[PDB]
Amino acid sequence: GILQANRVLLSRLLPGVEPEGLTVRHGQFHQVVIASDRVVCLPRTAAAAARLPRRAAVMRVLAGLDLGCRTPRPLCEGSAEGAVELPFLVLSRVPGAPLEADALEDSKVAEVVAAQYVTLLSGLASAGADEKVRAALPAPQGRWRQFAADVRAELFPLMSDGGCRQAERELAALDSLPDITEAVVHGNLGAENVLWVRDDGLPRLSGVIDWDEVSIGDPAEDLAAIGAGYGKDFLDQVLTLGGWSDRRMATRIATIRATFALQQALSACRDGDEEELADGLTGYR
Amino acid sequence: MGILQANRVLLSRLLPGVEPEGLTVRHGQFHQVVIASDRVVCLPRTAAAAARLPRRAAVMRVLAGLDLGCRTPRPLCEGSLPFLVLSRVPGAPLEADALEDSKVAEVVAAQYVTLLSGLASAGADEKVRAALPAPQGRWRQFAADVRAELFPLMSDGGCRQAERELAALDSLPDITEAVVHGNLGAENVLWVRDDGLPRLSGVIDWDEVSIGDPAEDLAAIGAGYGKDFLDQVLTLGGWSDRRMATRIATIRATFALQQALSACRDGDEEELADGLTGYR
Amino acid sequence: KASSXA
Repeated sequence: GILQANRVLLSRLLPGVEPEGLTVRHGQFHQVVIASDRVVCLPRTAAAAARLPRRAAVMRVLAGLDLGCRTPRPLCEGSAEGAVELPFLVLSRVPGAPLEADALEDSKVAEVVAAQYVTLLSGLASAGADEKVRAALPAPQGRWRQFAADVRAELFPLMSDGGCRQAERELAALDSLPDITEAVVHGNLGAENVLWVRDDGLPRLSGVIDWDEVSIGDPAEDLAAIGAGYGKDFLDQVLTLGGWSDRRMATRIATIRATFALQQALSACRDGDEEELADGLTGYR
Repeated sequence: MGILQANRVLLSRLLPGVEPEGLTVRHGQFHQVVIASDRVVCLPRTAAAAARLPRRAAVMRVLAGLDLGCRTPRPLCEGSLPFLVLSRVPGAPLEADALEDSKVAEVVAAQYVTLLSGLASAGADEKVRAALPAPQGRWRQFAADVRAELFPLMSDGGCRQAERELAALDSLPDITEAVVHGNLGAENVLWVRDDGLPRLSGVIDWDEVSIGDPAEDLAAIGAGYGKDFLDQVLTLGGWSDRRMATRIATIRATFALQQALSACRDGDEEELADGLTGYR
Repeated sequence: KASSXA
């Protein structure tokens, strides 16, 4: 389908590579073709193509942050950021695999994994206090209010009445969330986007992928993702180690965490991933 | 003791659960480098190299934010004995043999051009110029060091030839246009293979990096892969003017002496002998 | 700082 439609371009970008041997991650704006060492963003529309120059800049900025790990490095030339649009963007592929939750049942592993999360999130937080970083990244205002609107508009039609009532209580608290624009926020920091090397010892953070939703925002959004994936005990260890276990932060996390499945559903809805939509909508229909 | 056992406290902290005796140590000039699966730990030998290591970390950060079309070793962790942890670039060198396939040569030449272009563009950036070394009269410094340290090891005819090569160096304009790797041989350029044609993975060993003349990197490429391939790179990149050719040839002709000079200082008699071939 | 001939 995608691989087929883009065979010619892909044979230029990946010479001698069989396009059937590649994988695809669906995005809102780009289809992402996954090769062994790199990744190719293909714009779904003219609008999407117009976004790739800025995406190139964003990924360059991320590549320069002190996160204690790798990020997808843009493999275009710097002048690509000056273009009106690009027909593709190639990024380096971060090595490693997600950490399955049950690994954290060993407490020494949990300590070491928590600490590397903290290094990452601390790097993201300090970068969000950097004026040049803040100038390079999107920082929408009233995103929570608008997110609730987007859920009601786009997901409620796919939900049962029970599901809509469950969602409403979850969306309810969002309007009273302080609107925080203080950290670089990944915006989708589920386990599948955090990659580890665990060959030669305890899990070591290789890097982080899928920065499509990155912004200047509330660090509670990334902490919520961790909480949704790994639960309260592990989250609390990250908060303790990072110095973020205060009542205000914990409250925001709880509020955002209650919406995280809906965030995944909204994204899956927009990027046409039916399986991730099904999962996201679990217990809402 | 052994370097792995000796540095075990740090290694257990940086590489939790990793058996130290299963690691490798590359014995660098300034740094002892411990090699793990996805990263390395740079340890200074001298108090000199220990002092410089903070600035090295800054330099590597800057390199990690450039658009070169490939990976570089990214700083993951620094601190204190100082240490610097760098990401390990995947891939292996390309043996010259592979360039006998003309379609391989085309693709490899193209990726070198991207890299060199990226380095060139980066030299214009004042941010980069701030963080990176940009010494003046590096070549007249070199020449004085050759005369002082190497000329006594040379025959009369040797000294005459070297003096000719060192003369040419004064003809060179002290250009500081580009980021220059400074040691861009085959071993420092890593590739992804056995997945269609070779793709440039990244570049390593940035210890000699500076703002300077790109002819130095082009000379290095030609030394590793020969005249035909360099010509291919020069044509694709639009660098095939006489002016560039002269600088490349002038720089290239110093490579044996450079090897002799550094092999002289660090008491490596095999490298010194090889370097002084034809000069004695 | 060409090493071993580069």
